[PDB]
Amino acid sequence: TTALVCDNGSGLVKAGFAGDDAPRAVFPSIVGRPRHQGVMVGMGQKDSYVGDEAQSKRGILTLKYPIEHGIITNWDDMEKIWHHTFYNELRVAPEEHPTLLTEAPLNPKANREKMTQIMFETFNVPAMYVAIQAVLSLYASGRTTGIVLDSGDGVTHNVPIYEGYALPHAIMRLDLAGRDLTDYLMKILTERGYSFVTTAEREIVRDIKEKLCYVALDFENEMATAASSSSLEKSYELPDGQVITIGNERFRCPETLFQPSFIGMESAGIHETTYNSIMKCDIDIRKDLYANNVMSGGTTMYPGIADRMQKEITALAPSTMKIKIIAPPERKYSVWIGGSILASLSTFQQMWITKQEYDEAGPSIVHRKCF
Amino acid sequence: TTALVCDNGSGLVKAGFAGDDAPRAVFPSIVGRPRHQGVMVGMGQKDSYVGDEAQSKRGILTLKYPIEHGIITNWDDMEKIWHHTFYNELRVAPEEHPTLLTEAPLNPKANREKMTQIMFETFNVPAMYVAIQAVLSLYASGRTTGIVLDSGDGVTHNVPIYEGYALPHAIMRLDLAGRDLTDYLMKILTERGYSFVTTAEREIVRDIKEKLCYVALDFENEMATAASSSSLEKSYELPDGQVITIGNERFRCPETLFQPSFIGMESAGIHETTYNSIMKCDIDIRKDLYANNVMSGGTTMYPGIADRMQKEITALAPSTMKIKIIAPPERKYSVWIGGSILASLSTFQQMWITKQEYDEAGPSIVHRKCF
Amino acid sequence: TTALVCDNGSGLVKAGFAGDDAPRAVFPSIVGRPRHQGVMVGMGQKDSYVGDEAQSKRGILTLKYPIEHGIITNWDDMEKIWHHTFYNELRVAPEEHPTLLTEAPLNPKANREKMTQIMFETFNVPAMYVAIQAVLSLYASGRTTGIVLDSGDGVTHNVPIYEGYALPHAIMRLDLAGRDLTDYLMKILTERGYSFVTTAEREIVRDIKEKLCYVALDFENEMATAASSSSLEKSYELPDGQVITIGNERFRCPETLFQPSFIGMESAGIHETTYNSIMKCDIDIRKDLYANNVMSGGTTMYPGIADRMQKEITALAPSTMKIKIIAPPERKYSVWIGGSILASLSTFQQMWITKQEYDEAGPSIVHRKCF
Amino acid sequence: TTALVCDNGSGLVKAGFAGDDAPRAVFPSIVGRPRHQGVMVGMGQKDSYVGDEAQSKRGILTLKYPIEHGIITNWDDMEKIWHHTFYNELRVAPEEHPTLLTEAPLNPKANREKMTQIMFETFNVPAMYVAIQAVLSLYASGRTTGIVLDSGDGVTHNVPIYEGYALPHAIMRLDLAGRDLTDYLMKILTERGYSFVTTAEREIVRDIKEKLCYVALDFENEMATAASSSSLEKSYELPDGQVITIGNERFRCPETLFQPSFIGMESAGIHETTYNSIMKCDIDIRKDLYANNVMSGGTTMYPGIADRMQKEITALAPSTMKIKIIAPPERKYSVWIGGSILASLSTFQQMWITKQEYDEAGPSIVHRKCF
Amino acid sequence: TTALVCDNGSGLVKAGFAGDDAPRAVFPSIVGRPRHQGVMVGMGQKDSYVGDEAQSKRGILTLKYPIEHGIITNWDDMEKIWHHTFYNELRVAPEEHPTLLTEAPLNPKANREKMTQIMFETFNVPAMYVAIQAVLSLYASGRTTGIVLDSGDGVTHNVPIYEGYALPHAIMRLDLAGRDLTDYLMKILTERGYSFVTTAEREIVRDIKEKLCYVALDFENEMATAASSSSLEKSYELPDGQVITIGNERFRCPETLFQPSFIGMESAGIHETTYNSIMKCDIDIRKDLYANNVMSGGTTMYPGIADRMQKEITALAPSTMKIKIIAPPERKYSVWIGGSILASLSTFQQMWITKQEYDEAGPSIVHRKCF
Amino acid sequence: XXXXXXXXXXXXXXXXXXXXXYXXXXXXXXXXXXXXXXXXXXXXXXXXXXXXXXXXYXXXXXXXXXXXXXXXXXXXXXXXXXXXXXXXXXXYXXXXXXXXXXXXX
Amino acid sequence: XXXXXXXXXXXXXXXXXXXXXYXXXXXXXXXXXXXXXXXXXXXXXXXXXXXXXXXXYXXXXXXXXXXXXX
Ligand SMILES: [Mg+2]
Ligand SMILES: [Mg+2]
Repeated sequence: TTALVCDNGSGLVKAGFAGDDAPRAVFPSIVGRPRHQGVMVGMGQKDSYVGDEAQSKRGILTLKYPIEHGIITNWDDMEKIWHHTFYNELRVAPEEHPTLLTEAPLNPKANREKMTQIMFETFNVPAMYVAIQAVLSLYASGRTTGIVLDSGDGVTHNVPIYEGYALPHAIMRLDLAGRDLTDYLMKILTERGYSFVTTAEREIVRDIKEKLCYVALDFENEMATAASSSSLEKSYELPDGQVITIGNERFRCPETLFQPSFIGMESAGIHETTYNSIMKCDIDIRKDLYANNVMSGGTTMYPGIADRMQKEITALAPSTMKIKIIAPPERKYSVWIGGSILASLSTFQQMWITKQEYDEAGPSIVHRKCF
Repeated sequence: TTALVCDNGSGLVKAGFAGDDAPRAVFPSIVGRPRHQGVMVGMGQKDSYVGDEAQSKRGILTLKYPIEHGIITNWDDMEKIWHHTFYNELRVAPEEHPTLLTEAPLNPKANREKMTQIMFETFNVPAMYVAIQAVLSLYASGRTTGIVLDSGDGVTHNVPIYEGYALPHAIMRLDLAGRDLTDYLMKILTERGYSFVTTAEREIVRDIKEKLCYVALDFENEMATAASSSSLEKSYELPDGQVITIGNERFRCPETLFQPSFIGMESAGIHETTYNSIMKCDIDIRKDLYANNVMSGGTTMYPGIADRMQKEITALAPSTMKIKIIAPPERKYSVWIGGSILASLSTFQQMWITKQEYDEAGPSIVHRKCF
Repeated sequence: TTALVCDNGSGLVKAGFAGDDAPRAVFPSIVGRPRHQGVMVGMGQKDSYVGDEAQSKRGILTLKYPIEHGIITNWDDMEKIWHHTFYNELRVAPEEHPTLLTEAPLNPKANREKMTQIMFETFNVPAMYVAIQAVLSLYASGRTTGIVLDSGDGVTHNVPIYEGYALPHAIMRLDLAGRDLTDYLMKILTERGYSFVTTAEREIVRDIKEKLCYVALDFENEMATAASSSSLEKSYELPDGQVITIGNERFRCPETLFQPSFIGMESAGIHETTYNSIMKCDIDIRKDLYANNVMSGGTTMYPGIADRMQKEITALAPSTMKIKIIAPPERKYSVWIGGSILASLSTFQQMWITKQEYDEAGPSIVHRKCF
Repeated sequence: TTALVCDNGSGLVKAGFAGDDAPRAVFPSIVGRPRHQGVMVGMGQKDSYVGDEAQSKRGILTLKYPIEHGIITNWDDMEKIWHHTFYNELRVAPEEHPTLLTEAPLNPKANREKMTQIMFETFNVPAMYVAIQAVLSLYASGRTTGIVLDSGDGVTHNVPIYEGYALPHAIMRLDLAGRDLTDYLMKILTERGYSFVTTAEREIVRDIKEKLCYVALDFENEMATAASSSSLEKSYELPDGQVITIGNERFRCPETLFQPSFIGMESAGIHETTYNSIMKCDIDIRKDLYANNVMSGGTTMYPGIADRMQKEITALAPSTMKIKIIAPPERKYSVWIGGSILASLSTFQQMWITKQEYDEAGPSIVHRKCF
Repeated sequence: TTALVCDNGSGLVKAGFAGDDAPRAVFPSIVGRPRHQGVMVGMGQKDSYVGDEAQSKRGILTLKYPIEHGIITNWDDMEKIWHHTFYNELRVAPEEHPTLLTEAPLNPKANREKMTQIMFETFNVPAMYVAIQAVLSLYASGRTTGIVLDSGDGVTHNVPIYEGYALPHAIMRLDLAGRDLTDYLMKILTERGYSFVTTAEREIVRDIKEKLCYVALDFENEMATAASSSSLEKSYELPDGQVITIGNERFRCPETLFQPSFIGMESAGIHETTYNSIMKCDIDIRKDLYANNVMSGGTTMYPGIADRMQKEITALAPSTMKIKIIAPPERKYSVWIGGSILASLSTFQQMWITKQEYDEAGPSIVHRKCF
Repeated sequence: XXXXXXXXXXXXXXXXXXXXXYXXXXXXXXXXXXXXXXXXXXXXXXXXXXXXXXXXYXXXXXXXXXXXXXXXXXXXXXXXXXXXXXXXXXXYXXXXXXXXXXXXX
Repeated sequence: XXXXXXXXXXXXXXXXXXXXXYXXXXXXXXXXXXXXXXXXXXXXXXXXXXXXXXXXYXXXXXXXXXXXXX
């Protein structure tokens, strides 16, 4: 047989066999339900919807979003998502393969324990594993040392990994991920005041985050251009309906990552988090990590992040020592890609959990057996 | 057995078994009574008359018109109409079938409650249902999404239906239906001043609305042609008696729908109502409805409506997005046709009210059970 | 028992049982009294004379004519007439039957009230009814719709009757009846100046109206023939004495009906009255009446009326619509014939007045109970 | 110069300068022509007669009545009337003043267009205006809100006017005016059967309508008194000739207004028309109109109307709210009085039509320029 | 001099000098224009109307409502309102005082920029300020901490204010204000189907919202009483015209706030919004806000809100900790009252904008200078 | 020389021949007491009136019955209940998370 | 014997007496060419409509100005 990996890093959900270059297809992990009396009696009423099916149907559906802050909120919804993805896309039966799970690090045990409980009981499945994002990110990016930032839909990460080892004290964990940012977007956008709030309406913003955003190189100077120029301003349609046209309000959004006042918290932001978290970690290693610096997924998609990142580290580092960052093409897939590699090597045959243990000891097994 | 549908959308009244393409026959829902001493003693005096029987006899009869504004005004008259139609046309006995009822939406409960009360008690009839016009209009027109305009004798409608669901907040309801328009016609027509007011005389106008009307493409420009030309002017007989010849007074009538000053109200009219009622409904759906736009019955019969409709929506829409309208051949029957489909499918066996409930709970049953 | 009808439409008086085709015999309703000393002492002096008895005796008798303008002028004379007719012709006793009375419409109440008073008191008679001429005229002519013209000795009528009902506003009533016409004849005839005025002498004219008259097809053209020809001129005897020969003076007489200048009044005449009285009545009915047009009695006897009637209505009608008239053979009897039918049907047993009411309430009864 | 107003509300015709309290003199608008050979050769034959001149001469003259149903029927007759009134009464020359015209509302354009055409061409006259009766009625009665009933010789009106504005949808227009009523009178009166029909004879009735009529307070109860009493009965002379004495036949006449069966039409009558026409008009205004209720001219002259009016509105209104009516002394003049006020104010110098427009554009001018 | 405050929170508009306890007078901010031909020429036509003047005149006027969703829609209308209020009520000249403006928070910049532009240019006025509602609400209510709900005519608010500071991330903003609720009322009310739609007719509903409404304590239980009882049902007049009597339809209306299905949106409603918006705000503060909870203006007027509010928070809070709400007497004035305090203190002399800045820099000044 | 049969017969005749007196005596005298009834012809009038006017015809039914319009535990309100249950975020998510997250082994 | 005054006066009168012909000739003939104008009554319609509808009224300000916000 063969080995299969689900990404449930939140946002669109990624699933594919070991050794394909990229997953077969991808699903938002929206779940949605009817909102209105069903009034074509000719219609079959189906009461739950997921995936691009929902993505089409949205307007009368309303969304629940089944992962808050990387912790999966409500199990039966997950079960819908998970079940659907296997049967409908994959045409795969749960006995058929090991299945591999992708986890926010350093977050509450419950997601581990129930995830395994469900998947061994509800599905009955040869082998289970839970793996921390950064590890996969390294394997795919193929530099045994590094530090990773990958800020998905959900909770946003720094882990230095040195070659072959963890520094779990080192790690920093932040709720700044693109979802919350997007919901901040609206509180900007009503300034121009083309304005809409409902769940589907909030996802409409996601498209604008695709098209119209780019990262501030320097905030003041950009504002000066804002006074000077309209190239900062671009014209964009509703997905259907109007043309909409957006000022600094585009570029201002990502700045939240650098200055998280605008939806306000204090943790002094990505870059200062990074340099903080290094200076936590020990003295000799540091040069390598200064060399090997790696980024992936949801936030990184924005054009320009790497430049201001370099500006920030060159601010905080003693300039004397090398700095660079990696911005691979494939970042949005990266995690699952690394997972594919992780699945491939025979050593996991040594490493998987098997059903037998789940028979002979509880969910407790996981928390010893995996990281 | 078999399943039977009355249309009591006002104007002529439409009744037919499930699965015939078109109802067996049709009756105005005039009711009329004597006006003068009955002076042939040889004559049998019958004191009430309905249907084409009345339609022949009219002159000494005078009319009551038993539905104002889609709400049926006076029950015993209805009972005459209803009784007559079953026994005289249909040769049908009330036990024999379910019977299906066709309702103005969003209008006072009383018509529901008494209608059911009568039909379960006065007739005793296996199954009852009340259904909202637009639903039938979709089924017959066969596009699961849409918006409907159907302006009968009685109150005139917009409902967007999305596929499989209602948007009851969306809905707009107007007293502009062809009856009131026709009575406006006379207040025009006395300008040329061939002039007559009584009930039968008012129905005589209905024929002229059949033959001589057509819709203004553009109002100013038509007036300019009115100054230029007499093709605007056509020559028409009394149903008996004179030749009559009518100017702009023909085309001016329908304009009331677009500009309801001329019998004066404010609701800014059909087209602005439509775009209003969309922009009420939510953002994503809109394109579909812009595509799928459907019309039926009494007003739509006029030649030309669809064109000016397109002109109006192209005015109000951002032109960027598709617009079209449907103008099916069969519109005047459409409702009952859809009802026939509605009757056909076995799911209504799940869905009908049955006598048993009416035994065990009141008229209250309806208002839960149906929309 | 059996049911009996008097016609007292003036002129000769018509009486007969229900169901005979034509009345048993007929009497002028002349009344006459002596004028000269009675000088054969051998003669029995009888002081009052009626009927063909008088019609023989006339010369020394002088006439009173007991009905002016359909209202019966002088009661005791009527009583003579009435009494005589029953006992002498009919051999009938007043208890024996209901008796049916025939009335000018729309004329003063008194004739109703006294007629009934006398006939219940002076005669004592099971049942009484008073009926309007046109109704009978329809029943006999057997078309439930119509308009009637029947111009007797007395006041001359238009009533449209629609099937089963009256239009009493519609009705027109004129003093142009043949009696007054005949008295105009003399004021013509003295032009040729064979000339006589007394009552008996005036009735002598009636015969000439029988034989020598015919209706002008076109008045001018006839005058042109009058200049050309003598076929217009015919030779006729006194009832005894001379040969008399009469020019245009024959045909000119009926023209009075079409042009009532010649004994001068204004009401614009029969034909214009008819079209007037229609256009009074309402719009839809009209075609039927244009189809069904019916005439009877005293004036209609003239050859040719129907043709000029058609000429007149074709003048005034929009030619587009059908016109015809009926000219039945039996017109002079028509009224009583219809009365016979009216008497026949058992429903009058429901309908007659009975003595009991006359006991329990006054003459007032009539005016409610009958039309 | 100075400004002059003709009333051609039909019946007697009213003409007078602005600012006199009441018009100088008044003329029936009879027109009449000879009927008989003119046989005093000493007499000058004048072939047309108008005004009190005719009113004296009547007997051999016969009448045409140049306004049917407020629409002026036959122009050259009007021209006689109009010409006569100016020159003979007014001693006024057409250049000398503006002239002001008084119109039935909502009635065929032709009267406007020809009236102006004649008066600018045949007379050549500085300024023309056509004004709707109710407006004048308010100005004279001086309450800026109201509803008006003024039923002249001609077509009978309801217009609510709110202060400063028209509600043209509101308006009701009826052919029930006193002329037709009077002609109904004869069809009553022949019951007592002192009876006469010709034009002059019909106007003789007008006097009786002056003297002997009064309005039924309650119809049944009055009939009960009719059975009881003769105070209902009064004795009256022919204008010359007989004494005539009239029963319920006096009071029964006005009842036609309340129950227009007796000359039969359906529009449910004055009072029900009024409440109908209000309930047409919109919701908030109503109280004022319930307060301010105003009546004038030909019918209103009858004693007692106001009382039964109050009875009728108190029937139909929810009694809770105030009701009253106005019955000013001067009602028969009212229209022209208001016209005088209308003429007075300098704003009509802004408002009149002038000859210049009639030069530069057609009769079409009117229909824009005036109401 | 002295300092003056306009409230343009929508609905009636509130204006008064600093230090009076309550504003001098108050105006709806209706604007309305003629709808019908002006047909008393005696009337002066004024083409625009505002204020109680309009409130009287309404019936022929039709309304525009110049603030949608707290953003002022159409400037020239505002200018009418604003101009009128100063000159007609206040007898105040624009130079004379600073003027203080009252704003929906977090809503599009344009209202700020144009408001200032107009008031410095069109009026020329010593000092301008724009202040966020909640701040005033606290000052008047005098508890330096709090959370505010004030749902006017326009967009409905939650802001926690901690003593001396804003938590702008915290804030929630909803279009549920009483206007839209009222327009929902009609879509209920036609169930009983005394039914009216036009602008003036919609404001008539406002009165019913004054008199007849009260808040559901528990929805199910109230329905159970609805089955039991008629005390739920009360009898009420039209402002003029009918008595009207209203069932559960009264209390059902406010429930929309708690369940905004009935005009359907999702934001889970006032109470869940409130607890949501707290749990957004940070951890330690919370107890105070649980203690200090403050409400004002348009919706709060309803009897009973505070009770169900307590029920809802006691549902969602851990019951362990104190909860209470404030329901001051003066709520409908509250905003302007607080504004008066805000105006009073000399520190605004430090704080106002002055004309000088508006000279030396643009409208841009505002958005820095004020919140 | 006399007053005679001959003259008396003359008077008799003229009397008989004189139409004006006798007809006037009967007809003109009888014209005045002409009428008393609640005419059935007028019964038609009253009945027609009954049929005539909306204020009787509409109002008799509509004021009477449309007075009392309603009772139900609305099926539309079932929609509201279901929606609010679906969209009581604080209920579902926090109940589920409190239940699970408390257990840490 | 003739064609005369007496008959000729009859014809004259009847002409005068015939209501149908003369009234029909003037009224029915004049009824048909009744109307051509850009009615001022319709000017009211157009103007009111202009005041009537949000798509003109709201959009004229809001589309125009909320374009430039900042
Ligand atoms: Mg008048
Ligand atoms: Mg406020």
